[PDB]
Amino acid sequence: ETLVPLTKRVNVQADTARLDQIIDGCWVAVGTNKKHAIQRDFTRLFAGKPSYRFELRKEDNTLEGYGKGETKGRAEFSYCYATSADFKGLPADAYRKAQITKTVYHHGKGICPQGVSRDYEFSVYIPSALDSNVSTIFAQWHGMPDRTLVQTPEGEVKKLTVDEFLELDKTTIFKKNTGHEKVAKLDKQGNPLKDKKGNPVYKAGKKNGWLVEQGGYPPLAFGFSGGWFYIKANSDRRWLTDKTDRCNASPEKTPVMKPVTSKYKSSTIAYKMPFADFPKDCWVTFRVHIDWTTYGKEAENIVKPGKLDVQMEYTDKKKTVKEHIVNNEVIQIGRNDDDGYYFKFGIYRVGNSTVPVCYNLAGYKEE
Amino acid sequence: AETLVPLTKRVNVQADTARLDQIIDGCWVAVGTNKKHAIQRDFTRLFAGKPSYRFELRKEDNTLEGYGKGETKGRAEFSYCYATSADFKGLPADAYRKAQITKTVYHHGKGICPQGVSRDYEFSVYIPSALDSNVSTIFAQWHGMPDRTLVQTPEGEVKKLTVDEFLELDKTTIFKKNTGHEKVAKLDKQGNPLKDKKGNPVYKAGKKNGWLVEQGGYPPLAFGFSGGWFYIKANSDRRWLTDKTDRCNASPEKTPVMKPVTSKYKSSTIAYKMPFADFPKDCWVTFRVHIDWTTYGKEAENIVKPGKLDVQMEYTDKKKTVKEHIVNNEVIQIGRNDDDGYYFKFGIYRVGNSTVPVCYNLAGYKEELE
Ligand SMILES: [Ca+2]
Ligand SMILES: [Ca+2]
Repeated sequence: ETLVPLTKRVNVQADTARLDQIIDGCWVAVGTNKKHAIQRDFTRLFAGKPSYRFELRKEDNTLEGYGKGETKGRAEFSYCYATSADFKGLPADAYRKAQITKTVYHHGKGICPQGVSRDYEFSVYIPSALDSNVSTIFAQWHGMPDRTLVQTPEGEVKKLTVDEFLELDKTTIFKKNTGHEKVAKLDKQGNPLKDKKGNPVYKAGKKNGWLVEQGGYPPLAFGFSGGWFYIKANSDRRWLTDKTDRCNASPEKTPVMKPVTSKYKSSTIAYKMPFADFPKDCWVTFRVHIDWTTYGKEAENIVKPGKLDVQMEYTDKKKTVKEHIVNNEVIQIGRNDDDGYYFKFGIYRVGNSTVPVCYNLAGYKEE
Repeated sequence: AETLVPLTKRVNVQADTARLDQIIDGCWVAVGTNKKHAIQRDFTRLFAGKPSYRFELRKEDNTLEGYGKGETKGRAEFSYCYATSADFKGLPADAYRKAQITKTVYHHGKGICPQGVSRDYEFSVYIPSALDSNVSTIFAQWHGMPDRTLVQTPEGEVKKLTVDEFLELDKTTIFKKNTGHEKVAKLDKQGNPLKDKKGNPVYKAGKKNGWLVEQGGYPPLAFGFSGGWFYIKANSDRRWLTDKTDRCNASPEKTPVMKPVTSKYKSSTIAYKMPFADFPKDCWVTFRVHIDWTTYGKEAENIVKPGKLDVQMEYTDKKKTVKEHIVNNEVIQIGRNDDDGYYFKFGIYRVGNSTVPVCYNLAGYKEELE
């Protein structure tokens, strides 16, 4: 068993991870559960231990993108998840409410709070086989939207109690951030569907004007796009993220350290290099220090800017290379939410791409 | 040769920066009635080689309204939490103004212990033999920090608004404490509009309009005297919007120690008590307090983790130093379900609709941010 499929998947926002779903005592897996998607790899060791091999084939996009008719793919590890143990000592009804609000992971480990600096390390192994036109994020620092923060059809942004949000959810169903009239699904004969428990299968009817906070660009992403390796930092100071504000820097086009800005957002390419110059068939180790932008919540102001530092190290052609590729740069990075940020690595295939992706990741540490 | 030096400068900590000339010993501002006798630097009652602070509320010195109908209360206190001009240096131009309207100025200042963060405190009190046994006063308290854009509509919806949305509301609603009223302009006795120093209308509360905003509530921790008892009292409120009508408050007199009086959302615990007559008089009593705050789930309104209270008491009587572990590391509910945390005050807060005179000294404050 040179490669061992790891097919267990956790909906980290809406479910606790079972102990049997946890990988190496510190990870859970998200995205498509194909056997090939994620495998423990004993043929590509790092620091004397198995690495994780991630693979998305052409047909492996399972998710919908923002664009019309666009798709995306995901096979990732999350360092943030909650377990049964995390709910001990909370009210009995806490887990159920957490499922509905999608706040389960709020109760788990691996969250860097708002405003708290943290250092991170991880290593990546890019096969020579990897296509230069891949469109994939291989490591990202993800935010945690405020789950009872809503916008009414009339345009008022407000945060509700959990109980009030549960009331709203009786007649509104949210698809991502977008509210729709809640209805029950019919079969192809026009007869109501019942689920495994005998309940109606709820479905999104017409859009009803409601919004809830959901999604948004990741504060920090390492990836490849358009024949470029890139590191991109995003900031969003708006209390309720506006998903229609598509402030996103292009690795291809946007010059290094020249932020693309809207009223509320900023998107900075902190570093880039041609794909051809990225070392292949060797472990590349990144050491990342992050000082998050701080925000004023309902005031929507940036209190203090952030900072990013990145060192890159690898051994290639009988030479060890160490490059200070992000040299302690003042940068806007984070999201205006209550909760902070969590680390993921693997494959997140974006930009409406089905170009195959396969590489390995290992050696993660945060402190 | 100084004896007593009046400190009459007062700061509206929630709605104003403290001027440099209002700051006492580089670390305090004063709140409450500004009578000369209310607060004085006292060179006749030294503590650790330094002047203490003498606080005094006479019978006529209640200047505040209590919750109860026709009830009054009094205040002369120091706050360790306040904002200064320096705190707003380099901020957006309109930041201070919005902070004044929302009553969030002190959010930008020093002396805040964040939600969930443990902290140690120390202070000393000197109770004269003259102090009447039926005083009703809090001499040290740990105060919370309400969410200032958290409102309730006339229809009963609890919601937190953006600052901009709250500013819009504030155009036509004026809040008196937590209670919203139609905003109107005040007239003189002839029925002619008053103009302020800059020629603007003087705003006034008209009829109640159904709106509420978060304000007030019991202090998370209070040291005081009531009904002939010295007491330490811990309060917890897990409701997202504090309900002021929920009068969950323990009395030292009859409530047994460490047995909370509870509502659905609140708890009030007498952590310790002793008869007034047994409290040492005419000497400095030093308290060392360690606090672990209860943590709360914000809009979920649950208690995440309980808190803890430890209190040591030390003084010298006629013959020996006495040290008593009066609150021995007690698991306890203590805090408030708000975004912001807690700040220290000491002095006189005369509660329970009392006008019994109060005079004592306080000194020797330290918080070790640990
Ligand atoms: Ca947000
Ligand atoms: Ca509150």
